[PDB]
Amino acid sequence: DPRLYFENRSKFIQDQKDKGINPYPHKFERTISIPEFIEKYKDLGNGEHLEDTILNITGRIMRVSASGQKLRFFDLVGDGEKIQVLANYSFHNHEKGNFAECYDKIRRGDIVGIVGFPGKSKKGELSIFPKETILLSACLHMLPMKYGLKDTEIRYRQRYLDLLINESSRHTFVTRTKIINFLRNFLNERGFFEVETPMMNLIAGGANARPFITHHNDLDLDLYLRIATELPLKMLIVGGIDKVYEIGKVFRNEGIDNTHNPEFTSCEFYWAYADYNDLIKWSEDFFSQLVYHLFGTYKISYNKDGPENQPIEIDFTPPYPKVSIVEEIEKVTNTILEQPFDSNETIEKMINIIKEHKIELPNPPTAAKLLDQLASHFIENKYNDKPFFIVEHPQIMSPLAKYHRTKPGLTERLEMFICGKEVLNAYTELNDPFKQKECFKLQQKDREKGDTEAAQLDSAFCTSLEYGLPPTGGLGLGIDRITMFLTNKNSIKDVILFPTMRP
Amino acid sequence: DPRLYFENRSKFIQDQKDKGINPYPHKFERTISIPEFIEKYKDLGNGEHLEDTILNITGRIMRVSASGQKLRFFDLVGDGEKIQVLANYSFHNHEKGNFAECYDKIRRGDIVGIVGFPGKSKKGELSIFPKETILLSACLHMLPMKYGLKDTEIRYRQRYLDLLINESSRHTFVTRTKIINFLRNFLNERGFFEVETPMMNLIAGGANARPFITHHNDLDLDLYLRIATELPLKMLIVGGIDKVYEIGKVFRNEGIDNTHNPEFTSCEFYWAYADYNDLIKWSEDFFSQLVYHLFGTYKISYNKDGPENQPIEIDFTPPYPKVSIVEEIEKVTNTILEQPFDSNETIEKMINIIKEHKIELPNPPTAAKLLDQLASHFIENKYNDKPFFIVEHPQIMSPLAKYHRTKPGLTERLEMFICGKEVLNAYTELNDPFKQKECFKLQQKDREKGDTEAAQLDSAFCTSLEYGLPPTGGLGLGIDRITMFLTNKNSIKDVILFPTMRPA
Ligand SMILES: C[C@H]1CCC[C@H](C[C@H]2Cc3cc(O)cc(O)c3C(=O)N2)C1
Ligand SMILES: C[C@H]1CCC[C@H](C[C@H]2Cc3cc(O)cc(O)c3C(=O)N2)C1
Ligand SMILES: N[C@@H](CCCC[NH3+])C(=O)O
Ligand SMILES: N[C@@H](CCCC[NH3+])C(=O)O
Repeated sequence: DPRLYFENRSKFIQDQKDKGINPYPHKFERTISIPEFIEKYKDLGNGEHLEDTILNITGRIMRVSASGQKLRFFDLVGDGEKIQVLANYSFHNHEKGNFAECYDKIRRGDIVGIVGFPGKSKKGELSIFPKETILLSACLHMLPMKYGLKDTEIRYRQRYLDLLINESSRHTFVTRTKIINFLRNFLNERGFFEVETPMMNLIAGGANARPFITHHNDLDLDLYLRIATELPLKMLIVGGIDKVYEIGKVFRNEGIDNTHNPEFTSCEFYWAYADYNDLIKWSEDFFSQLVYHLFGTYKISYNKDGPENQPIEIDFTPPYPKVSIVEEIEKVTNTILEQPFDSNETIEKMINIIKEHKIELPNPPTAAKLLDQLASHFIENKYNDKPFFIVEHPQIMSPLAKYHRTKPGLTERLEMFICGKEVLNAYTELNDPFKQKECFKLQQKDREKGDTEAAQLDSAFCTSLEYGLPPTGGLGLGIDRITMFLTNKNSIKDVILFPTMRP
Repeated sequence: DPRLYFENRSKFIQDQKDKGINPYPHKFERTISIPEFIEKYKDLGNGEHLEDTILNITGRIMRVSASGQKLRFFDLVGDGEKIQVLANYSFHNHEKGNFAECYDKIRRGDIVGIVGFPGKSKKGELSIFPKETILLSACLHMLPMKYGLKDTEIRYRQRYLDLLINESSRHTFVTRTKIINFLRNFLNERGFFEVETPMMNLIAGGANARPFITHHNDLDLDLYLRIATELPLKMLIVGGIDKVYEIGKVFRNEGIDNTHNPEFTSCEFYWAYADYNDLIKWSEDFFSQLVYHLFGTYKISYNKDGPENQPIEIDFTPPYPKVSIVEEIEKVTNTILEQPFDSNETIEKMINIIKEHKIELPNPPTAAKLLDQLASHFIENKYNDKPFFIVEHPQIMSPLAKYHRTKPGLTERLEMFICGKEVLNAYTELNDPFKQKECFKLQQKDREKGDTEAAQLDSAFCTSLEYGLPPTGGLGLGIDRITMFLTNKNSIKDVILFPTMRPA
């Protein structure tokens, strides 16, 4: 039946091309948008017409009805708002064609342009009253009904239908753009300078992830898509751009789930002469101010367990708690971790902690992977009422963070979590090139046991460190996850217009 | 020689560490920046000292001098600006360390923190007068001097050295960011909605270009890096986002030269219910307003032939000329190119023009590539002292542009050129799904002849069109080339922080 609908509508298009018409007119010159029309004529009175004011209006037909052969009613939508179309034979311009013939061909989904006047129906419904209605672009398929899209992957593979049908989706993506705008303005007002660094590099560094690989033909050179922006931005700090940032895509070649899309939008900034404490305060200020900006309050509700389940309240009122990674793992496990974290005493203790709690064993069982799994199991859901920081990660987990000024073995690192999900990662930057090559060599040793996601050594980066990187504080944001929490979405797929799908 | 210097300075660091001193302190709390200092104390009287005003300041030493063991002079730079440092034994805090011991070890390039007071030399030079100076981060290599970067690829391979040494580089990249901010605001003020579409797609469409390809391991799926943002943005128009745009990188897998970098920054916008004419007016409004915003005038100077030759003036006063591509090619070659343009007779005629003029023959010699080569050799430099549009391209060159409402075989398309280089490409959008499929079919015939840049059919896109794409006008800008002209650069490498280079 939809197949036959499509065939009949395609036949209509070809028949028009025969009869003479161009069924897709080039240009219709609109005088007012639908939101503007609503704003302007909202206050008309019941049944009042302004028959002398002729307006040119466009939009998409989303409902079709009739009352006899001389009254046609439509819903017309544009820019997320809707007016009524009231087509009365009494106002029809018969010089442009037979009334019935004009309106009988209009179908739900059709894009039209209307020459008419504003008014209210006898029931007070604000309407455009056409004197002529022109098909501008036909909808050749039947659109799904308001609720006939609910569980479908169609929302993600045919996002335009979702945007037409599900009123909330447009609101979600508006909020996403507002969040990004707020962030860009927040940084620009603080003296920060926005740049673009390469998406493709000889080495994909600045995080611990498996990269995408591609090939430039003319240079005959394999290139890696970036997993982070950290290394070139620090190079720009050496260059004297003392407050610098970048908002754009990065790429990680791993699994897809509700909180992972293979390309995702990050913001990283580098702030010369800042440190860990400045970054804690920046995070608290930014998040409290963003939430207040959007919602006029610091507390929001979030359906963590889905729309059909009870929601929780997340309080963004600062300050947020800070939990030190090592000693919280020590309390939770009831164990005490070792002096050198790589010690086979420590490694065995961590493996046996994972086994004593039936936690999945990482492979290879590197000290860093073990600490990470322990953290995700014993800490990352310590709070759901409030965001919170996991801090003071060991140097073993943090090859680019500066060593802690008073806690040997640890670094001045912070990660903010919302509802168990990481949205922020930041630290006092490691800037002694002699310790940095050290960390890179330890990472190469980890790669010598099967650690694929361990970052490769970047020689250009190390040379730049040798020219003097001032003490600096750097921070990264996960934009998509932030948007998920601020739009009440459970899946990253609901905040990305075209998420990566199984084909 | 540079190896010996780096050797000695690495040893200096190690020795500092042995002796307990940490040469990379964790945190120095600064009171004021160098530009803020310069603004704040600019009206200080010559010779005046504010000993009552202790400030913490940071920067990079860029010049070392002395008058001997009791006066040390330095240049200190930050955020592209510079002050003098006048370290006087008389003002040294001796309880924190020995004066000569502290200042003897400072080297050009070192990042320092200074506790001291502001003042002016008797000759009027704004200076910080240290009571204490702390090394924060040493420079272990000799920095090149003021004119040391002239013609090397050091500027492109170590951009940070370029940004430190050549003041003009920072100006260029500041202007780049200003141009993009201006564009974003220009569009947002007009109701436009910024979005992000995927960098990786099952089919790379939206332009005629060779793509990069990569693989997603977990899904075991080959993907193409996007060559344009056009197709998903039009899908968003179908979805009802009637003014939509994207600024970001796209990727093309072809040769590198002065106007081609394998990744470059484009802006594409889609404007429901607009057409070719609105897009011409938009282009004239945007370029004239951008230039006036940056320069306070509509006329700029551009060294088309490099710094050693006279520049030309480019006048961005609108309106700009419009040159119909087929008509201009016919006038220049004194030919008639009868339709259909991809007929065997017209292809042979075009090939014969190309051979008669010793122009290089496109491979394969499709009708569209022959048209493009004729235009490249014959008409794209018709104007140099002003931008201009080449308009009304044939359908066979323009598979996504709407058939021209009064000139059969052509489309409602415009490209803007500056000094022979394309910076803008726009048209009334093709919104008939049946015609769209026909166009993809033709492009595929060319693909089968060997055109690795012809567009491949995207059925998902054609399906979106079957739900009704309103009449729409779309436009793309090449941000990097625009920035080249507005910063007086001859190479795209001068407006990209880290341009793609052949490995060393
Ligand atoms: C810049 C950085 C700072 C805060 C933590 C984020 C992790 C990042 C991890 C990740 C992996 C992946 O394969 C796909 C994804 O979408 C994400 C994601 O959203 N966040 C981002
Ligand atoms: C969006 C579009 C609109 C106007 C024409 C520009 C062409 C585009 C062509 C190109 C190819 C390449 O492989 C490397 C490059 O840098 C460029 C470039 O800079 N501009 C961009
Ligand atoms: N590169 C980090 C974000 C910034 C960390 C601080 N320099 C990440 O991918 O998690
Ligand atoms: N996608 C085009 C720019 C937009 C043309 C108008 N839809 C290009 O890459 O040149």
